[PDB]
Amino acid sequence: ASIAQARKLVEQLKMEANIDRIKVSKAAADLMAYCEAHAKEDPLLTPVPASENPFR
Amino acid sequence: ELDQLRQEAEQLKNQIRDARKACADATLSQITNNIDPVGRIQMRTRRTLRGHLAKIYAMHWGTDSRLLVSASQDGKLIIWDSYTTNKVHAIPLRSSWVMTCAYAPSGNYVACGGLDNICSIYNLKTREGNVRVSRELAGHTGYLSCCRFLDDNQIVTSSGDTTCALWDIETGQQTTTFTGHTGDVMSLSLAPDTRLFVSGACDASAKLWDVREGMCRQTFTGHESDINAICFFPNGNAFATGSDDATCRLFDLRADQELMTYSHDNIICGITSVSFSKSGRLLLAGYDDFNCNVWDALKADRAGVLAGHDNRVSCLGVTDDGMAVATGSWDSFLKIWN
Amino acid sequence: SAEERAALERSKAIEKNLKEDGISAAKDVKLLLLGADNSGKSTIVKQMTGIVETHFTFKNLHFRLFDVGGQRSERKKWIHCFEDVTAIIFCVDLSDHESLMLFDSICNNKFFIDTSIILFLNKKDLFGEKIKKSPLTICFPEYTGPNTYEDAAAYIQAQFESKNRSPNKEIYCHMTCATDTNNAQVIFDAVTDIIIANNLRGCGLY
Amino acid sequence: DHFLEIDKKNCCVFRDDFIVKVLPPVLGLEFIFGLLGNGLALWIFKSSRIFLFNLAVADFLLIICLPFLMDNYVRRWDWKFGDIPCRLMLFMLAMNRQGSIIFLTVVAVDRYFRVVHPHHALNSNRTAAIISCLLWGITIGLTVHLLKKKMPIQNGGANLCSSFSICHTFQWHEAMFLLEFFLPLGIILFCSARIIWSLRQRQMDRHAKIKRAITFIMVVAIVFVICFLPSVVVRIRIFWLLHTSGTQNCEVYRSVDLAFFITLSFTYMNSMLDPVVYYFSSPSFPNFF
Amino acid sequence: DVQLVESGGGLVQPGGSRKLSCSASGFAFSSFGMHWVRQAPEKGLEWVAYISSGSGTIYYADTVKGRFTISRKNTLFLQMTSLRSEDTAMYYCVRSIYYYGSSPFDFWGQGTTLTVSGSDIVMTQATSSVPVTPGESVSISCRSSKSLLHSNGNTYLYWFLQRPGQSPQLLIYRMSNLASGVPDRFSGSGSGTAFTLTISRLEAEDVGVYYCMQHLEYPLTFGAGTKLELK
Ligand SMILES: COC(=O)/C=C/C(=O)O
Repeated sequence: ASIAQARKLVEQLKMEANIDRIKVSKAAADLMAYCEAHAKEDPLLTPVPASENPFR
Repeated sequence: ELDQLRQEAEQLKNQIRDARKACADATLSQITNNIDPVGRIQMRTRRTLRGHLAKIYAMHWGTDSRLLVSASQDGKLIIWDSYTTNKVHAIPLRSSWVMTCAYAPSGNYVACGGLDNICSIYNLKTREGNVRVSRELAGHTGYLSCCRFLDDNQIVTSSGDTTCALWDIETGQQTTTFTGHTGDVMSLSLAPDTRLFVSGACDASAKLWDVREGMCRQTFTGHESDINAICFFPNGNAFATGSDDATCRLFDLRADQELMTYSHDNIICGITSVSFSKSGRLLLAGYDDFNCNVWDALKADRAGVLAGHDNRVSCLGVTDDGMAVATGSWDSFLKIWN
Repeated sequence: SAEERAALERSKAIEKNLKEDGISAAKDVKLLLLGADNSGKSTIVKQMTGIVETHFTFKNLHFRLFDVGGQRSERKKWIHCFEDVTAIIFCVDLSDHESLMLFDSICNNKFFIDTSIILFLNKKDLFGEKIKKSPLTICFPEYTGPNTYEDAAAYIQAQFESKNRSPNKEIYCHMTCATDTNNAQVIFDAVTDIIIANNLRGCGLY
Repeated sequence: DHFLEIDKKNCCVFRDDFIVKVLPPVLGLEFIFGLLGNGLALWIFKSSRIFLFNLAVADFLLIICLPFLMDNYVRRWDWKFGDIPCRLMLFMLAMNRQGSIIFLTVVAVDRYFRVVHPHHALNSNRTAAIISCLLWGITIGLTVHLLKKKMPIQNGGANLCSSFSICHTFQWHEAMFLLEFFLPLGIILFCSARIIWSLRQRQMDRHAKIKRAITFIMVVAIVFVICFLPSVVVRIRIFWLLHTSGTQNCEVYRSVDLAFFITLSFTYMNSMLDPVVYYFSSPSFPNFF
Repeated sequence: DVQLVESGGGLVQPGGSRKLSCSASGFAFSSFGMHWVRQAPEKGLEWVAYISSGSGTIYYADTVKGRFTISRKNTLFLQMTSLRSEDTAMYYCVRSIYYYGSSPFDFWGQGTTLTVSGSDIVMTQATSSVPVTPGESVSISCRSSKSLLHSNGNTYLYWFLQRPGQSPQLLIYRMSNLASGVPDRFSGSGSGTAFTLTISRLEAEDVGVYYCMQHLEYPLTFGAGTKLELK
């Protein structure tokens, strides 16, 4: 009965193996651009002024 | 016949390894080395939501970044008002064992569950003025570990029977079930797209599912021990998984391997909760070492220590607007930090 | 403060309700129950698909008893929920080494290093009947002694004691015949002993 | 030696030479040991825990007041600080002893409740804090009468800054000093006996750590008794002698006054011997050290 | 489901005393603060008193203090002493829960008629009757003497509607939100002092009189009552 789950596992592996992959450097650059593009909208890395901070 | 199938599986795994290695031209560290480090980041205990009388296990921020719901072993799920520390509701749990919490995007429903094998959906805007159970979802043979709402109608729950399922609160039946995991599925995080999610199991692997098709689209490996937390990057193309080996990695969906590893020699306790910031530059990860570290997500170095709890932190939550972060420790004290 | 006064009043009311609930529930004593399958947990539950909670009251103490043996998953990932338990009740079936391994695993866990484990031996009469025909070396090959109840039971006691390593915990072994009603009194006395030991610990004197 | 009048009462007091040759060495030793103990205790620092903290605070205040006593002793009975300093010094000492003794007996009562009657309701932090505040207030209220007294007074080549004078009138202080041993001794003995009986009758006496706990809970009462009995029995001797023979003669009283002061030093050294209750009692504090 | 019934009216001679009982059924009345609102036979609504959950606080109107008493088994009571000539009115029992995001004054009682034989905040309604036809758009505006924009930013302006022969029901609370059970046609606006409830695609069942409330501080004051008649 092991053949059933063996076939399931191997078909899952072969289905996953066909997923297209892009270059790692390009993905890292895109993530860097996204992180840099929202640096001014993050009130954690830049200390929010007490005028706009609701947790006074 | 089984030997041939095992050999084919081994060949497929070797092909996966070769494909993953072939795409790794460089590393994230030597690309981010050109960026100015954030430097020291200091934040103070703005609020302290006193009132709990037991260990706090979860805290999910509402979609309006004001309502926070927390459950404890006392059997109560109090929905706080973070701005003025007011307590709005006190949900009476049927059983004191609770291990998860959730908040509806519209704020109507609050989900809870635990060792009782049952995920309960509460209603906050009932006409009678009191909170009533809308549906007691059952069908899991193991403890529910983390539950999240895709919307007001459907919930996805990660249980302890190596199976994650997509429920239907309207009918109370498993619309779609995701299977394939080996160990306990102790974490879950729906993507901002909400068409896909991940579930970091106890087998030191996080699998990326698809909500609609219900198939394991991609898989990840590399961790040494159990995975206790997971959360997507705000861009939706990456996620960070916190293992129990005192290290948390940042996987990439497109790359299909870990990009940067977050380890340091003075850390020995395993992660308990890991969540990004709004812009994704920081990685506020809770620890079992009495502390709560925040790391630079790019330079992979510490930027500050949020040591303010007298016990291990069991949850971490960042508001949707990024204005505050909440850590719920086992000292019955929930604190809001900015 | 236009209508936030009413919100503060509601917050105060529910805070008082939570305080009253906590005070009421603080008088109960929780005892986690473990053991093998069909190891005598059910008979002692009767004497007094998820987690099963049993509560019985004796001498003005609300004893809460949890049989978590129905959790068909990894014990490591949820054992931290019962970290604040007063005592751990262990049940061993003498009618048949799995229980020994389970006791060894549960005794040295990081979350149970300071909680004393009460060990209850069930089916004493059945074991005494079986030992009259089958030597104790069948179950435990390392045994070497007379084939009688008195020394075989002591040997089992000694081997169960030998599995502990922490010197800050004690094992209150008692033997039950699966039909006596004195188990509740034994449990109450053991709980009182553990409670006063913890109280002496809190004063920095024990 | 001589005689003096005060408080409308033939009131007799001496100044001998052994005092300066006996008291200050043991005084300095007790002071240094007690400061070295209580400074670390306070730095490293529940109902029992807060009671022990309050006892440590009272000990620290007493040992801060003590070097003023050393200065008084070395000057051959000459207080030059003035009226207020002498009044506040007497007030503070008396308050510190009273607080130390009363918090010791409160700690013993807490142990008695936490050993023989574990399920009693008394077994919050706010209630303990308000109880400690009420005890401090009642101590201040009972010791306030010393502040109204006038001191120093000048006879001969000295000023006197004394409250423990061999003096005919029956001051309320004397009754307070008698009571602070009469009642706490009974409470301590009753609590200790009940704790020992309960722990022995529960069969739990086979543990070695239980035996160590028994030895410590006994030695605390032993040190209390051995450090407080001689002072009160000398008080009884003074009362009987003033009684069996009035104050007609003070010639014989010099030796008993010297004994009075050298045994009043036992209270200061009992204060200095606090670390037995704290450190050796539980292994946690050696681990912290 | 929820239903509020009250009784205890009738003809009363002057100088007498009566008891009005508000019976609540179908909801957790223990955690709600029941108000009390009267209506003159030919004028607008007026306030009486308010009792919170657990009777923590109780307030009365200017000409009601001392004469009346409000107390609350799921039953609310109002004690009456020395009824004046103008005390005759129709009395409404109003339920309201107060928390962040709640909907105060959401439901109103049936109402019982009764017959007999300067520093507070005041709000005025510029118009009283405005003819309107179905399918058009109608705008009703009321002004306040004191700005209602509180510190937290929430403006406490409520809009009430009663159809002829019916008890009033909540339409818009806090001048921006919409009460449950109210169609999307109604919409509020305004800020600070000026307010306006805009109605788009008017229906034939929306005719009646509109009353605007403030909740900045007791006593609560009502508008003069803008009546939107057909044609
Ligand atoms: C000379 O010594 C004193 O008078 C002090 C007495 C005391 O308060 O203990």
